Amino acid sequence: EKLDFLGEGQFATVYKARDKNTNQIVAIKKINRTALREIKLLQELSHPNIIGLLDAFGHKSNISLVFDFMETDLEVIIKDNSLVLTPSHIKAYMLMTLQGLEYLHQHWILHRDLKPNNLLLDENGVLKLADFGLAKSFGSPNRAYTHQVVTRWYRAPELLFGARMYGVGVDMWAVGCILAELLLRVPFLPGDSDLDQLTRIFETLGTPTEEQWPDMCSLPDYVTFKSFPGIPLHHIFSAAGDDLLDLIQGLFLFNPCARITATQALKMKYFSNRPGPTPGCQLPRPN
Ligand SMILES: Nc1ncnc2c1ncn2[C@@H]1O[C@H](COP(=O)(O)OP(=O)(O)OP(=O)(O)O)[C@@H](O)[C@H]1O
Repeated sequence: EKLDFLGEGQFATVYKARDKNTNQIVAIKKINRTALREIKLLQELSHPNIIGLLDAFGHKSNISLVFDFMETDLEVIIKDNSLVLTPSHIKAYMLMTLQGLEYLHQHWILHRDLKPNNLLLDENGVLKLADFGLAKSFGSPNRAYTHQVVTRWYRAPELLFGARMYGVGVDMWAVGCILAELLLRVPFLPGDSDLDQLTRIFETLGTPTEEQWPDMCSLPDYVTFKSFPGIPLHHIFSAAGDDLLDLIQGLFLFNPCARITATQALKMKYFSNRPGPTPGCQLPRPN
């Protein structure tokens, strides 16, 4: 049962609803084997910080995916919302994202499409991860009708240099970008193009030596960069403490293996150190 239009999305119209009898309030997403597999998986998954797929239904010409409804996403919190202000809140979000991600990884799944608007928050400030992209998005491809800027601003360098093999590091990089967005309140690396995006990565983070990233060059789309010295994280992130700086550190290591994993991240001082995560209805909502 329809109840409201919520927004257009890269690859879906999204509609608030109390689903046929289903009294839970719900968001339906409107748009071939692999896609069916992805649907039944996200479905089979079960984790406090992973979005709930509740049904899919549809006859070839349309698919509709049913997720429990979320107040907002982490973008609207970052975004313009100067009402909202984030300290040590930031710890909570990361705590969740990583746990959410740790689970995903443990379950041999890369969320391949993290960005602030796929880290959703429910009424009670539980952060859940959005559908791992393809689970709609590119899975079943016909694009919506939408405006709104598009966002490759979280691609790891390995994907921008067109690695046709990737892993956890892909997600961990995006998390790094999110953690940045949070602290910076602007997009950390807002590139116009993959190439521009690689520029902003390198002039911010430094150009990686072969010592830092090995195998960096034989990357399919690799093309040579001025050798930028990069800005010391503490100069990018004044707000940041050393413990957090150390997590930003690991998430942005260039070499996808050196790059921190969601578990390893989680075990870092940041998440045990003293300004603990804000309990999360203490976690601020936008209007
Ligand atoms: N589970 C949900 N609960 C509440 N609102 C949602 C939910 N999922 C999507 N939305 C809303 O849908 C709109 C666009 O979201 P969506 O996640 O579909 O964008 P996208 O990830 O770019 O595109 P898509 O997921 O369709 O490829 C936003 O207004 C957002 O508030």
